Amino acid sequence: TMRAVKRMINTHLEHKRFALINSGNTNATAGTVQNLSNGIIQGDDINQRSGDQVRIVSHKLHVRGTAITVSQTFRFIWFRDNMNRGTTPTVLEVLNTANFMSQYNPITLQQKRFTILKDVTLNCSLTGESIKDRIINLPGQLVNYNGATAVAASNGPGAIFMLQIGDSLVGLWDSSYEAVYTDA
Amino acid sequence: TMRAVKRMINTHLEHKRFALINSGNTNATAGTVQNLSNGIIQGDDINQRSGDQVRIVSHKLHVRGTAITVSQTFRFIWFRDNMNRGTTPTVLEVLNTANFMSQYNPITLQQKRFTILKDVTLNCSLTGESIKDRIINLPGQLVNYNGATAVAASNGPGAIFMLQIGDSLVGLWDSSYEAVYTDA
Amino acid sequence: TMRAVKRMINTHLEHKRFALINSGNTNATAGTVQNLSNGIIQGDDINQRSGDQVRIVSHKLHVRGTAITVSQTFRFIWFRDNMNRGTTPTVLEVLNTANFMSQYNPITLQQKRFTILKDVTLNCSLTGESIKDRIINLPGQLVNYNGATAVAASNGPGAIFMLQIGDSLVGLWDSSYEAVYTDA
Amino acid sequence: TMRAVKRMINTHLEHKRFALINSGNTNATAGTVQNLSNGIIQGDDINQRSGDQVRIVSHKLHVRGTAITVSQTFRFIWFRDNMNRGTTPTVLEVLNTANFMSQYNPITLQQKRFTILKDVTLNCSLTGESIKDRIINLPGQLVNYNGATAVAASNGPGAIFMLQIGDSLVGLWDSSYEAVYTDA
Amino acid sequence: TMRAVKRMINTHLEHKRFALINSGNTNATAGTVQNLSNGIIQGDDINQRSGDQVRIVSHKLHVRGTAITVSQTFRFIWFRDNMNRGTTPTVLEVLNTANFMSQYNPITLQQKRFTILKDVTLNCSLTGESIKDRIINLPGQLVNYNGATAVAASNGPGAIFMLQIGDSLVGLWDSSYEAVYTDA
Amino acid sequence: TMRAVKRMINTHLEHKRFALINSGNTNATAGTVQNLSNGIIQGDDINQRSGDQVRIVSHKLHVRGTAITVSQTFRFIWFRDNMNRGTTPTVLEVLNTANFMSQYNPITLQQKRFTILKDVTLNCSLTGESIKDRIINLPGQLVNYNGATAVAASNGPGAIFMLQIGDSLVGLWDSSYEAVYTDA
Amino acid sequence: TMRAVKRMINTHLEHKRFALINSGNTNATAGTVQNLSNGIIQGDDINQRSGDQVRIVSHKLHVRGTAITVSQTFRFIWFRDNMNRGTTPTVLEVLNTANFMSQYNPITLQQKRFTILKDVTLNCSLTGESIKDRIINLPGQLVNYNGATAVAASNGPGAIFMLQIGDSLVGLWDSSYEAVYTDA
Amino acid sequence: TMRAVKRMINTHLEHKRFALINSGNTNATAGTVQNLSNGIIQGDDINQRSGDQVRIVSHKLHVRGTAITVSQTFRFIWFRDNMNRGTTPTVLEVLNTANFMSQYNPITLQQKRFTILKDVTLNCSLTGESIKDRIINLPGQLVNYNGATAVAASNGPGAIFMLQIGDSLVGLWDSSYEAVYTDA
Amino acid sequence: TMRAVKRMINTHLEHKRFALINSGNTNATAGTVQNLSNGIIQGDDINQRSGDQVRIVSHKLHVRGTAITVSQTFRFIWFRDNMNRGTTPTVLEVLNTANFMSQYNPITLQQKRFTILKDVTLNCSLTGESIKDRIINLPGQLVNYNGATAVAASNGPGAIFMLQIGDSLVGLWDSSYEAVYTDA
Amino acid sequence: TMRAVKRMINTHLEHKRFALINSGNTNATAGTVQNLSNGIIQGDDINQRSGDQVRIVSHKLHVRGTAITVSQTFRFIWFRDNMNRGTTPTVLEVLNTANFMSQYNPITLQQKRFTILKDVTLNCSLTGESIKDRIINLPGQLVNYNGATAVAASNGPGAIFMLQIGDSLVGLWDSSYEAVYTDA
RNA sequence: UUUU
RNA sequence: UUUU
RNA sequence: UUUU
RNA sequence: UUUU
RNA sequence: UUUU
RNA sequence: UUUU
RNA sequence: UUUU
RNA sequence: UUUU
RNA sequence: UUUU
RNA sequence: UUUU
Repeated sequence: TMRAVKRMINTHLEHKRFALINSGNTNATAGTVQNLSNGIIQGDDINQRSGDQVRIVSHKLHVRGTAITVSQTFRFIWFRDNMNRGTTPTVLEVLNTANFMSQYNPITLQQKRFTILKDVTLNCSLTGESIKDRIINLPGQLVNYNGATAVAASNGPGAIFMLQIGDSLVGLWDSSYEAVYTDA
Repeated sequence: TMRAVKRMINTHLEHKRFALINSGNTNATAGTVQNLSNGIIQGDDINQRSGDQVRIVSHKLHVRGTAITVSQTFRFIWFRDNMNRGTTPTVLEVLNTANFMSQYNPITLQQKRFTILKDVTLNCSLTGESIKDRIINLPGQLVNYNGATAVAASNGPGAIFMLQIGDSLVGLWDSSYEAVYTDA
Repeated sequence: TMRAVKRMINTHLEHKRFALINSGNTNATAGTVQNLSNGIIQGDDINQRSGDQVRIVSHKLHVRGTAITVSQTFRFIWFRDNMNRGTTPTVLEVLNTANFMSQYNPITLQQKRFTILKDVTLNCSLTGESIKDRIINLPGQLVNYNGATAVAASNGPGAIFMLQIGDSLVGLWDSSYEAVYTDA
Repeated sequence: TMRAVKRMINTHLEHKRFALINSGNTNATAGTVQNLSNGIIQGDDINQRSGDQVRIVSHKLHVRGTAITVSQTFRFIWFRDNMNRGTTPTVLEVLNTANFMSQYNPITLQQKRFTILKDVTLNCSLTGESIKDRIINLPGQLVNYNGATAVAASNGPGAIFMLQIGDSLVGLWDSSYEAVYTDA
Repeated sequence: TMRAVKRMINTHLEHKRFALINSGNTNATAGTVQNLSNGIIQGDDINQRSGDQVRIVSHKLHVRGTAITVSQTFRFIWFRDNMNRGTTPTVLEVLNTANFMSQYNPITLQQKRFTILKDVTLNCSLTGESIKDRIINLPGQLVNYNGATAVAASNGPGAIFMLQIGDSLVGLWDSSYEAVYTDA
Repeated sequence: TMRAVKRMINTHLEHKRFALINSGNTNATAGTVQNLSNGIIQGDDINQRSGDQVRIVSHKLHVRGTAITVSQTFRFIWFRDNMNRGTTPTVLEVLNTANFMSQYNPITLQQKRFTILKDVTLNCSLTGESIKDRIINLPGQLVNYNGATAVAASNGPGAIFMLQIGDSLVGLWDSSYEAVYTDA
Repeated sequence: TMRAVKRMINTHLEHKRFALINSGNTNATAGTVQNLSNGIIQGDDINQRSGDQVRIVSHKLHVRGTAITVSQTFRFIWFRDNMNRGTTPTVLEVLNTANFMSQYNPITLQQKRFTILKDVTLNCSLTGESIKDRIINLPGQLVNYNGATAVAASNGPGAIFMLQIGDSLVGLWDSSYEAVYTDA
Repeated sequence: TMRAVKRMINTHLEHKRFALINSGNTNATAGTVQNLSNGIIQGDDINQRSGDQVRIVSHKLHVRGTAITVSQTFRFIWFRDNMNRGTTPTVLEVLNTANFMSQYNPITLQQKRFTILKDVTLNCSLTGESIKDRIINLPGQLVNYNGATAVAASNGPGAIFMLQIGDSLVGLWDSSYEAVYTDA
Repeated sequence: TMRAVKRMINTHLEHKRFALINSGNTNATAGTVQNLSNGIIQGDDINQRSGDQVRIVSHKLHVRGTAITVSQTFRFIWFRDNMNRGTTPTVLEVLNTANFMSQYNPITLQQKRFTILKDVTLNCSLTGESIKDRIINLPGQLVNYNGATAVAASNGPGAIFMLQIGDSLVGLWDSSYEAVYTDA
Repeated sequence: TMRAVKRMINTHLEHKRFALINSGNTNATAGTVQNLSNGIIQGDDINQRSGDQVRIVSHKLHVRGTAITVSQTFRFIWFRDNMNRGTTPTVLEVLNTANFMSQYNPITLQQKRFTILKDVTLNCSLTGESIKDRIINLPGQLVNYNGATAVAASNGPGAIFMLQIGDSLVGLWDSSYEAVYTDA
């Protein structure tokens, strides 16, 4: 009667929820890495956690880019850091070179330091569609923490991040994120 | 091997417990609505909760009425507000009219805004049995909250209440309540 | 051929018996805890014991309340102290608050320090039935002792008690108890 | 499909962990009792707890003795107090007499007030092996608490302790303990 | 074809009948024991017997209490004396102490000297129900006699009695009894 | 696997033993009744008892008669008093008339007040065999007591006795008795 | 359903317990014999007995030796005297010669007068491990007594003893013993 | 025909081998972490590797401690860093506190940052065995690297290390290590 | 029904027993051979024999060594001489060379002149454990004799011996032996 | 009927035997390699061989170390040279470096030039056990020779050796060896 | 078959 | 069924 | 099914 | 039967 | 089939 | 087999 | 299989 | 059939 | 049936 | 199939 137990088990666990929004950021040619799961801190509220582990049932990422001054490209890489030891990964840890066209870092991907959840490229044209967006929903996994508060040192194995990189410094991008998780 | 899993699952979950007492209240001809599950606030103690959900395994209500000056009637309606959005329901939401003999509000019951758990009427006579009481134990259900503290705004879908209404303002009634719940 | 062995085994064991009576006690608003199984002391008579263990086959409690001066309530809680280390439990160990309407202590009940055998409330009215009584018979369990004589220090795991609490200090209550036990 | 459910259930529960160390204590001829599980207090961190119950999946005790001045014996008794009501057990509750060679208290063991997890005796010789140690790992059980903080009054049914007793007051002993537990 | 024979056998045996009434007796604090089956004496009439044995097919007891001067309690214990040697049992043979709240005599009940058929307690209140009654019908058993006439010396193994005891000497009680028996 | 359990149960129960001797008694024409099981009193020794019940596994009676002055007859009736209420039965309770040739009392035997274990008559001749004896061994049954010491009032249901009666007052008889019993 | 009955039978029997300690004894070249089960005397306490038989469920012996002045050997022979008639066995009854290296007495072992439970030899060196100890736990058997008190004359078939013998008179040895037994 | 393929596959792969020795190190009270697999660098020799991955078939660790000046303890923890990002782990990452008696770091073990292969404690006594050693052989797993040379930055997921910590700074310890691995 | 006959046969045969002790012997660098079974001579006692054959059911050897002046080694070789013709074997018959480190004589072992039962080496250190011992129990075989008395000429096929050899002449060794045999 | 043939075949082949002893050698920090099977030369005696092949059925090695001046370590590596071409292997052929803590030579072990039979390390302490020994017995294999006499040039594929290496030059070690072989 |  |  |  |  |  |  |  |  |  |  397997799989039916999975259903019953989850009906006894509270599905806590955490929402985040990050608007009006500039496109970055050298790229940046944004925290997504870090915001769930130790506490008793619906968007907090008990202990240093949570299990994401599902999470959703919404990304948006707006071209300014020149038509440009925005790339967003949603990823899981399977081996985080209390840091916010650098762009070069994920990409071979710090360029929006770069392929993944051969070494970190070989050893599975990261798992790419979604890699999205939005081309925003000032002579066409200057505003573009994408929403992605995916089932989640375990998230471990190394601390209680919303600081880099608290990120742990399973931490969720988003790398943004593009070919201009003038355009603006927005993002929002939601995680539904159990905390038993 | 179903139903056996239900047993095992619960053996791994702490059955927290919350107790409440509300003594020496006056009988109300227009009625009043008392909070029962609201008292379980966010915290780490045995009678508190993590997050905004708990699952009542069982709960018990004890009601008592004492006639004073004149023989009178005390009515106690134990109910669940399946759709609470952060309030303490009014008497008229539950009863068609604000009278101890009234039937339920046709509209709120049709839409199942409330689920009546037990409706008890105690007739206390100053020429007979002037003191009467009733204890009721029932299995519970999920309780959702809209906030962390013991205020009306924190009541949510599944909140438990008790409406008291009678035909005099002089008699005194007492009540106590216990909820055994899991908080995983 | 199980269950048939249970029958045969008991036919070879003497079913000793102990009787107790406790009349004319005042109702207590703060409550009191009375000893029931403590009276079976080490000795060779029919109502005594060899060693520090006996197995209650069945026991019976008779409680009675009589209103005096004012109509009042008498509550009697028959219980087993599963973890007694040589004491007579306090009222607050059993009840959340020292009030006749109180629910059980959340902590001691969660950990199963006590097992409630029967909780009886008698409302005695001087304008109605001023005298009320209740007799309850139940199968018993193992009783461990921590000493040889009838003192608090001899109570042990499985000791049987009765808590009495009410809303007046003037009424009078009576009780009697019988335990049928094996002592092999 | 039993036993497989046990596996799945635990994969959804955070296995919190608590570590403790107690170094440089003097050997005691009258003995002492040390707290082991008491240190897990109410809170939101990885080594804390929600409510008054936790379930130890596994725990480990490390004991060490060093002879000083004279060759001597160190005894360590790892035990569970199945009936703790908010205390640190005394040596005489566990041992018949307060001597390192004593057998267990007949009464408390008969009634199963305690469950002995491991009884270790280390003989440290100043003409041989003056330093000895032992590490023991065992599966755990439920632990109930009677309070929120790290004080004796918070110990409850299932509390874990270690009794140390020897034949000298001069030697030094060290100990450390780890508990892996679920807190759902 | 068993059980069918039981039916046929009884159709060939006369079911004799004996009726008795005992009205206007005072409540007794020290108690009294009344004869019920003793009245069936040797003779040829419908309510008499041949020899020293009869077999009660069924018998019925009706008890009634009326409070006088003060609200009071009436207790009636219907019992069979399995070992009567020509006497009317004393109150202390049946009850541990001569008090209406007393439990049964441990020794006589252990050895099964008596079999309790019904134990009834009626609380009569001068501020409520001052008159109460109870009728009980039960299948009977063999009754042996030690003599021919209606005197104590004629009671024998199986004799039926009723013990009455209360908390006042002023109230009045009434009783009546009927026995349907075969006399083959 | 029945009957095998009977064997195992008894291997766990101590088979206590009691021995008695009664020598040099005169033959009695009116008869006398001697106590046999009464001598087992409350205590902790091998020939004593805990409580008011024992179960005789087996018992043995040895009787002897010696004619003196004239050839004469000695009768010994070994019996169980199934309904003893604290007495030593009289000769007339057992025998129709107080004569060594008498048949049993019709009334007491009809109601099974007594169970005859063995009825022995020894004719001792001064011109032949002047000395005669008989030893009888039989399985036993439950023995109930009404007190702790070796007095008549302690005899209870199941008590064992021996009636002696003859046709002369001059001859001498001796007897001895042994009871093997469990006392669980 | 055998073996299951053994389990059930024992659940109805009190497992009494007796503890003993014997510290600071000198090593003996001619040997000595110590009593272990003799200390359980007739009485009503948890470490006493009813009658002259008990059944040891399990027993444990703890022996310890400490070299003094010279490195030396301590031998401890735990044994059961299957035929004790009220004595403390002599060393020569157990050993062929009174020497710590001796083999068992050929005659007493051939006839099974004794059953060796454990034979332990501890070599304590003043240039190495000067302190050594051994704890042994074993299931027990029936123990018969010849008297009520703790004197040699009370030892009987099944009595438990410990013989100590070594190669010096200066070293010191300690021992402790526990017996868990039924006494039905 | 599974498992047989595993055999055949390995017969086609060269089992390269790497040996290391680290002698004459001082005991460390704050502890140190030594590299074991780091020494396998990129190259074409038998003890080198192609690429950034190797699969250890088996590896062996030999540890040794020698007491100097004072009797002391040496602890060696052989472990795998499952998430290494180019570092030599610190003592505090593995142990809760920097003490030889400390339990593991609760956080890093919860998230499985490390896998303990073997935890060995050697007590070296200057009055007994001053020199002690232990050799351990275990099957291995995948080893990922982050660089080509023997520097900390080259350690990667699966890197093998050994933590040494003790209670003195004077004693000396030695170690050696061998890894047999495939490099296909 | 084989093997069951072996059991029955032996129950009809007396298991005679012989004990021996040999204390305070000096360690021998050239070695010595001691007689073990030779001591069983023709006679009628429990430790003697009828005829020239006995069958050892079981035998036990206890050896002990004590270092004196210098730390040294004691070797004890328990063996059976399968072909003895009336002698005490020489050391060179058993060992290739007369040295405590020597392997067995190639020729005598090839032809199975001897069967080695146990070869024990005890290293006794004056800076550690200066006293060591070993007890060995083994099933036996047939023993043939060539004479009636305890002299070398009486040893025959199957004779049991013990060779002792060491690296010093100063240490002292002790031994004892027991043989349980049938003599039908 | 396989495996049974192996038994029969060997019963027709002489099991020749060779014994060797090598006493009083100094511990070597650079190590040495000793010959074990080389001593079996061409000839007709029981410890010699016909031709250049023998098959070792079983062989045994006995090693011993004695600390002198300083506590020290002795390592003994019993091995088979599967590819010997007429030499006594060097220490560096077997060990990576000439140190007693060294792991095996990666190259020679990879190619299976040697097969390690047993690797033993003995730590001899002048403050504890200064003398230690180990005896190892193992089944053997084919042994090929390259010559007729006991010189290095005669060693061939399968030759047996023992490498000794330690951390001092002062201690003394002894060894002995036996080989049982067929020579058909 | 089960039950005080 | 097997075992001292 | 068996076990303290 | 399976699924959020 | 069972039951007063 | 099912149940707090 | 049954029995003190 | 399984295993370094 | 298997084993030195 | 079972297991941390």
